[PDB]
Amino acid sequence: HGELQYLGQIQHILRCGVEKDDRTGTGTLSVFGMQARYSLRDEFPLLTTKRVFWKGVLEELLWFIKGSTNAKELSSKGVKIWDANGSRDFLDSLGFSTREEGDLGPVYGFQWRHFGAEYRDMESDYSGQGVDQLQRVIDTIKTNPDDRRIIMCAWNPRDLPLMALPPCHALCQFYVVNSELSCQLYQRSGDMGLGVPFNIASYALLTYMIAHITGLKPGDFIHTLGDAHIYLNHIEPLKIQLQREPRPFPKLRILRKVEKIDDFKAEDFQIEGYNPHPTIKMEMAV
Amino acid sequence: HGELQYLGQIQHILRCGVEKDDRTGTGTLSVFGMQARYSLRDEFPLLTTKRVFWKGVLEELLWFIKGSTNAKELSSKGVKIWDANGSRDFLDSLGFSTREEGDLGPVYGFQWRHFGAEYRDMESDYSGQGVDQLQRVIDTIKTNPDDRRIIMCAWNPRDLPLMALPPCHALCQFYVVNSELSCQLYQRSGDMGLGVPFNIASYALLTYMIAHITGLKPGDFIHTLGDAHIYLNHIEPLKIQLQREPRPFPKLRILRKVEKIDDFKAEDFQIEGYNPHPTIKMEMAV
Ligand SMILES: Nc1nc(=O)c2c(CCc3ccc(C(=O)N[C@@H](CCC(=O)O)C(=O)O)cc3)c[nH]c2[nH]1
Ligand SMILES: Nc1nc(=O)c2c(CCc3ccc(C(=O)N[C@@H](CCC(=O)O)C(=O)O)cc3)c[nH]c2[nH]1
Ligand SMILES: *c1cc(=O)[nH]c(=O)n1[C@H]1C[C@H](O)[C@@H](COP(=O)(O)O)O1
Ligand SMILES: *c1cc(=O)[nH]c(=O)n1[C@H]1C[C@H](O)[C@@H](COP(=O)(O)O)O1
Repeated sequence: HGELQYLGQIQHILRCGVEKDDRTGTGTLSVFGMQARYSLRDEFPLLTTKRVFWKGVLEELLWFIKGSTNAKELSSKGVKIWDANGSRDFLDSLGFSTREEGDLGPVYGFQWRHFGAEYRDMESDYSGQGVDQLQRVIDTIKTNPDDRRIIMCAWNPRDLPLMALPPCHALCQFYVVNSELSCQLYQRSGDMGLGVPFNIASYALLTYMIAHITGLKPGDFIHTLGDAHIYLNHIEPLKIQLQREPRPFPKLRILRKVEKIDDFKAEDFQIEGYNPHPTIKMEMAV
Repeated sequence: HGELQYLGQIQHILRCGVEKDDRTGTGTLSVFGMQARYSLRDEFPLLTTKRVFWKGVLEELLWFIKGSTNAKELSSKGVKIWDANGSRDFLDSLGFSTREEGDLGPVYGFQWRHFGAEYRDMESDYSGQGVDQLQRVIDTIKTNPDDRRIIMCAWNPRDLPLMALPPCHALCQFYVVNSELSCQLYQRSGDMGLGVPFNIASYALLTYMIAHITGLKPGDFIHTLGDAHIYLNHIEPLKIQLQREPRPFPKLRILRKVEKIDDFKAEDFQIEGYNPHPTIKMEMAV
């Protein structure tokens, strides 16, 4: 199976990791530099030893492509995952006391589509200005597949101080060989219990979406970690999930041919064959 | 030994890589996503199955920290490695026909120290403007070691079109645990025969330098590849080097305590125990 790599990384961070501190004040066992490789050929990496909130996964990605930064917008669809770092309290603690709730700042979406752009408020019109990496990437795959510079980068030094919470997935690169499209991710920081599972699915999905518009077959999703940690209050839970048998990865279908990455709607995607083991609750470290 | 990982990656790219094309028009066998880990504790990763131009290695890094972009300056010291992509011909072929030879453009050095900065000519004064990642990184290690955002990024989307040759080593991150400092590198593109060997040494050196000024012990250098290729005209050569026995990695010493990363001079470093196998000539793909 493929879900064994993930389990194993967890198995390792537990028997060889080291105690560390972090901004949350919570605990953490960590390890530096790790690499796993999931196959995207006729299967989707949606963990099974636990139930993943696929709804939030899909909504968030749609939310990113949009270029939005209002943690409220995603909340409107019923995905709370980002309301925490957009809250009034969390925002005031960083000296952003003059911002309106939900303004995450120049993060993900804004970087992907308007890199150059000069940020200022979560509801300004940034169309036409900035540099669109997401699109630049697509056109290259189409015209020049062999290029070794198909990179999309979220880490923008100039803007770091305005971000309510820096890009954990900081940079990804695509590579195409013999009709199939692959993608590698560099995740400087990984919450092995909450975000990672969500992250693996988000990039596998993005790959599928790209492959479809360019007419290629998805290949491999390579996941490279930096500080792969496990918050201390996650040890008991993960320890259970580690004793669960993995069932076959599901299959994801796109029921309607789309030719613009912006035409995608939540109804265009459907999953088949998801028989996950019951959910496992884990608290988020703020 | 540690040099076996490198050899092996070469061994792999040769019996499972795939034929590919590239801008140089030369050939290439490639593989996507690879990861090696070299230990920096009481040893320096200066390859032995071949003789590495340690002089150029050291000069180039000193050249980067400086923030220089004149391929001439480094040439003045006797390190030609960058005169090729700064040449009059190479520069005119990219439409930079109004630049003076040796102006690589907003590359490495300029990004490391003056990220924000608006480039314009290789001899303008960029002091005070831009954002200094190199220094930002150092102060963090000193004040807040647990930070999971100690990143230095060279990939700057806005400037790509001005660069005569984009950052192959695009991003690196530092992590500190129990008195030792480690560093991971993401190299989107790797010329397994020429640049990589040079690159592994350049980052191990930078780590040593940082560790010294912050008073820590060097730990691990993690090398993550993207398109790890082998130009076709390198196959015969590498095939020889692969049949050579590796001798112990040398040891590097800093003979004089320095407290500013800019105070470093070439005379502050000395290597001990380097018994490499004779040189191996390989032509550069322009
Ligand atoms: N410290 C920290 N870690 C992170 O991972 C993170 C993130 C990533 C987004 C995120 C947050 C919470 C859950 C989440 O809680 N997922 C639950 C399901 C919740 C539900 O049912 O709505 C899970 O167990 O997967 C899933 C994803 C933003 N800020 C963060 N800060
Ligand atoms: N295509 C391509 N590949 C690269 O690696 C590269 C670089 C990296 C710099 C570089 C170039 C050549 C040699 C080099 O020739 N090294 C020799 C020794 C040369 C000497 O003795 O002066 C070696 O065999 O190591 C060593 C390092 C810039 N532009 C490039 N373009
Ligand atoms: C950040 C966002 C994401 O998409 N995925 C993640 O796993 N995370 C995690 C990483 C880390 O646990 C925390 C951010 O902390 P820090 O800024 O790295 O200190 O969220
Ligand atoms: C680039 C610079 C460096 O320090 N190290 C490297 O190995 N290289 C190599 C990568 C690639 O072989 C070539 C650049 O080609 P491209 O821009 O990726 O097409 O130089």
